[PDB]
Amino acid sequence: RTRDFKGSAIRLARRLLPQRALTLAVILLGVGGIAIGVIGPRILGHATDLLFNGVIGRELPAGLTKEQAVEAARARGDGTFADLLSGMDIVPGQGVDFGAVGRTLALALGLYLVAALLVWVQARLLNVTVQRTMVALRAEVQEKIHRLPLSYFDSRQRGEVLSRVTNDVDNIQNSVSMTISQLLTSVLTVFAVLVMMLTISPLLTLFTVVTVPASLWVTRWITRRSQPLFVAQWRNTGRLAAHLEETYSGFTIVKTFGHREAAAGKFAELNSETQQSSFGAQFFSGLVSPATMFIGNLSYVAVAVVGGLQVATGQITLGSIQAFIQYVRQFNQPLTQVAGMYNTLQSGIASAERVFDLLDTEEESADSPRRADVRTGRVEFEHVSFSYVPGTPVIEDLSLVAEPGSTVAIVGPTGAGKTTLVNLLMRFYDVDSGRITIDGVDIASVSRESLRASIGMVLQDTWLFAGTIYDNIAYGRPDADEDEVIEAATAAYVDRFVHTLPNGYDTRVDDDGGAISAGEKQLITIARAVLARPKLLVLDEATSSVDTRTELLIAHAMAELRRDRTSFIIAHRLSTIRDADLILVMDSGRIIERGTHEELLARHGRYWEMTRVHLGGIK
Amino acid sequence: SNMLWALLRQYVRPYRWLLAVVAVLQVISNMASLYLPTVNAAIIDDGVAKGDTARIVELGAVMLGVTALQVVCAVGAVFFGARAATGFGHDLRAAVFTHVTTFSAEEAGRFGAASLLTRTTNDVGHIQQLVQLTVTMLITAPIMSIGGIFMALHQDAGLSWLLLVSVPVLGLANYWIIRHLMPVFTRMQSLIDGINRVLRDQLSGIRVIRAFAREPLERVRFAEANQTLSDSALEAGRWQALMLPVTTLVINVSSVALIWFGGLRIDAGQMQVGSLIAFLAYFMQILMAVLMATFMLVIFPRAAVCADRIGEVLSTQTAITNPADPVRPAAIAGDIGVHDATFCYPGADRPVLQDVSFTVPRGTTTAVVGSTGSGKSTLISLICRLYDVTSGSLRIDGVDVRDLDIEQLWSAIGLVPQRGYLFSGTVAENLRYGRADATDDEMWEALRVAAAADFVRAHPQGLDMPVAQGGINFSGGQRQRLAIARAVIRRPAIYLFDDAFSALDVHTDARVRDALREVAADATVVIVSQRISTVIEADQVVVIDDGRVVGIGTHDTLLADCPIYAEFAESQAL
Ligand SMILES: Nc1ncnc2c1ncn2[C@@H]1O[C@H](COP(=O)(O)OP(=O)(O)O)[C@@H](O)[C@H]1O
Repeated sequence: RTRDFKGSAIRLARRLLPQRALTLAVILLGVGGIAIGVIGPRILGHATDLLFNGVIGRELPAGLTKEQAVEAARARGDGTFADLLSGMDIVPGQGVDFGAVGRTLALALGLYLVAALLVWVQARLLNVTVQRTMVALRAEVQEKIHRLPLSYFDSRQRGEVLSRVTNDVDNIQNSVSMTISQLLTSVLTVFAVLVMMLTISPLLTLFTVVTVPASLWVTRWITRRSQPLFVAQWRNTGRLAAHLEETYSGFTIVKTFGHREAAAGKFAELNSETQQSSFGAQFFSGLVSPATMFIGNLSYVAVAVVGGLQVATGQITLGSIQAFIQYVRQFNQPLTQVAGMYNTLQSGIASAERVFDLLDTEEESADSPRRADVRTGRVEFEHVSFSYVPGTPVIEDLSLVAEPGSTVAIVGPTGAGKTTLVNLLMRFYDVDSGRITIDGVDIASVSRESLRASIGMVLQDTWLFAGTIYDNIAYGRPDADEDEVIEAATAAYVDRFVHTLPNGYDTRVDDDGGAISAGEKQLITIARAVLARPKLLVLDEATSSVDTRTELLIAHAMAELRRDRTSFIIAHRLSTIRDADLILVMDSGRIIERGTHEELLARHGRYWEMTRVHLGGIK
Repeated sequence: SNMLWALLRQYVRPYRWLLAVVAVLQVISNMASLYLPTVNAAIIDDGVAKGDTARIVELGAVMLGVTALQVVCAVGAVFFGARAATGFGHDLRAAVFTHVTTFSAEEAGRFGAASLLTRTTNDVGHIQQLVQLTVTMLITAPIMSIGGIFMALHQDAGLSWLLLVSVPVLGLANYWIIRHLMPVFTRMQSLIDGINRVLRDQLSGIRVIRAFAREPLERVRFAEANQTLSDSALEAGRWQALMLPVTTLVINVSSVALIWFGGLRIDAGQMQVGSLIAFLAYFMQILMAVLMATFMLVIFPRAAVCADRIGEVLSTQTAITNPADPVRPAAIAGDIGVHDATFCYPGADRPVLQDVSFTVPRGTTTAVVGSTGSGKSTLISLICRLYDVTSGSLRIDGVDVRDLDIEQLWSAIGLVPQRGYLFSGTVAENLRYGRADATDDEMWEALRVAAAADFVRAHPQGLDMPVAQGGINFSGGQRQRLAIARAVIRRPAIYLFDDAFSALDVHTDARVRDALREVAADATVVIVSQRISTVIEADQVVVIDDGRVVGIGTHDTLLADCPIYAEFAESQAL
């Protein structure tokens, strides 16, 4: 599907026009090469005409007038032959002058050589300019990805933007790099050949160009015929992919219970069905070229027969007919895959307009380089009422206070708005009718990058990028050393299992080792956070997939022991955060109560409810 | 490399019944396409020279007959080639799936689910795409050259030598270009995959990337990746720009030398004028076909890398199999005779599991607890023979598990994995996997046992309610409850629980354990968990750390026997 052809096309062009002189020079070289390549057959036909003249002028008696020879031939009969002689230019009795033939063929070969050289240099220049502009466009895409706010990514499908920035750029490449050369040469060739063949003979031009409406009609009809089968093939391949999904993802559950045979039978049935569907659809799609080839060849037959008839009449020369027989073939050449270029160009148009809409969105609000840093680690919140969309006050009138060096923790039900709070601390989303301060200064007056370089943050889920475990750990501070890396590793207890992996600190994390489960991925992530030596650590469910004992040891190691920094701890298990310098109880925003372990349990709050109810098994 | 050709010559072998017909039809189509300008030229040679417009009109009738034969045989060739390519794709998909089903969990983790699926659904598609293109579009150029030389020989024994010497230099130039260009294309694909991986990793992070403020590093990494891709792009573009001009120049110089040599022989009377028209048409057909095929040829590196991946899948044979005559007790019960069990991946320093040993009587319930990374996760798979031990031995009913019938064992083992997964469909179908022929009341009783009858009854349409892939439509531990019901309908002699109870609350876990004791008292139960409350009531408990046992006994004895479990006790106490 497409929604803007002209606008996206002109934007794609204006992505290339900045070359200006280079672009116009490339266009000039291309058009000159096409024109001279069209001209070449004309001089070849002229040379063939000279040869044919010198051949059939031998049998006539020498010294006669051309009109006299025509009359002598016509008197004995040979009416068509007499017409041929009348319409053709021979002095009777004279042979071929090889000097003129040599001159003409030398001119032809020279112009062909310069045509090839110009075509090559034009191709090299177009490749250089398209690759340069393409690198610039991809760099702009990357820069925008660096500048975009988080709400843009969070408000769409997970694979949507990924396909828009990865696959659509490749489509842009495989579309424009092809078209701007081949389609441009095709259109220049068709214009040049049509004007030359119009200067040759008009009836021949009609007998040729009748194929264009026929070609477009037949390709449109074949496309409309194949579209239902193409959609069916798409649907059936989607069904096959989905079935492969649930038989591969739950492969252990398939090997257990012994259901390999049933899954194999279902797969075989749907695979055969998709085989038939793909067979039909692909046959109907691939039969486009033979049909237009036959239409062009029927046009060629008409050209040949009418050219023979007209040569017998004498209205035209043989060499012009030879040039025309060449020209009809070079005219047929583009139409064989003009539909292919059209569909590829339309796909590139759609991808280009999508990419441009991505590149024209709002960016971050030009963070002022205030460059504020923390000294003690005091935090403060003032009546923030943030919402993803107006009408859903997920955060509402919180006034939490934490002294520097405190390990204040928060408890609440899943989905109540914890991650929203930690994002607001990160300036991932702006504040709404609230004030937040670090060490007594508002963050909104502080540059975002300087803040984020000093916080230290881990999410509910882990993130890992292609590379070794050592690379993932060192991502926290690249200019550190392996001694520091292993020190942080021992601090985060990843060492207890990293040696169990095939090669410690060297396993490709994108290549799952099987033994690398979610909890130890969380350990890797928290180790990465540790290496950066943060002063405002926040633990947002970073220990969900790990045992409680490991959580208590690591917490006592790097938060309770590290009295020099304050910390936020978020966990769904109360015993994991018991005795952690006052605890907050938040229930879908609307922070309820605050206090230390004993004081908060003694006041019979919701914290007391959850501690009493869950441990006692009461429901 | 040559992996693509090996896979082809192995798997398209049953389709020589069809590809030969495709080739024959392509040959006859191109021979007709070259017979077309031959009689076109004959029109000038005879009809024009004699002036007989009749000869022209019947030669036009023959013209139409030839082109009709060409189109019908060409469309037949395309039809049969499409059939052959689709059959090849179907056979490749079936073979890949059948071979990969023999894998264990080890190989599945080695390859990865998403990578495996994309390999088996898109790489095979690319391979069949290339097969159809080469059997319907690419082979035109070689057949075109062969037909051109053959028809030049047919026309005369003279001027044909110039065509016979002009075509091979074209072919050599094409081969020279492609030999250099192909490695550039494979490096192109490698860099494209790398940059796509970089983009995917960056977008997946975003939050963490902005948090650590590693913008300076990410920017330069993307810049260097794109610059390397640009260098490869320029390298490929050089040869691509060389491609068309050399072919065009070769055809043009062949044509000019053609006219130059033909004129001399025609002057002597050895050659006729129409042969020039025929030869020019032959060379232009050659140019069109060669350009078209070489332009389509850019698909080759895609098929090369796809074949490399498919060979990666197919070459790795499974290391787990029945030993061609295992024992069939058919009445196995709970023994689990772990004895000095050891397990370790190759190249690792510390083993996954080592020198552990424990046994359970026929109907007792045991559990294992410990810190994450201790290797307890793989112990369940070792019991169920998803992984084979390195040097240890664990026996069921006195005979080591590797000597058992693995199908019978899986029949007698009820397992809930740590990755609670459900197949797309309905509960009344996913739950069938425990028995495949269960009854509705049995399913409802299982939901009662799994402490899950409440919400499944709450659904308006009944227990036969739809589920998405992986149970993602559910809230969480509901999936674990469904897995428990699936396991319990089977009535297995041995129960395997792998941290499934962690996703549940204390009271629901207690109810589930009480139901299991009520129903499966005769059978044995093995539980993996990180929660003490789920393990307290077990008959015996074993605690493992760093892949070895650190404590065995009961909860009452172990709470004071070893400080290692006292760590868990203090961590869970309030
Ligand atoms: N991208 C988003 N767009 C709209 N609403 C969202 C988005 N992300 C989260 N929410 C809503 O905001 C709430 C956030 O809760 P969350 O911070 O995840 O709590 P917790 O961290 O305890 O799980 C959720 O209930 C969800 O419905």
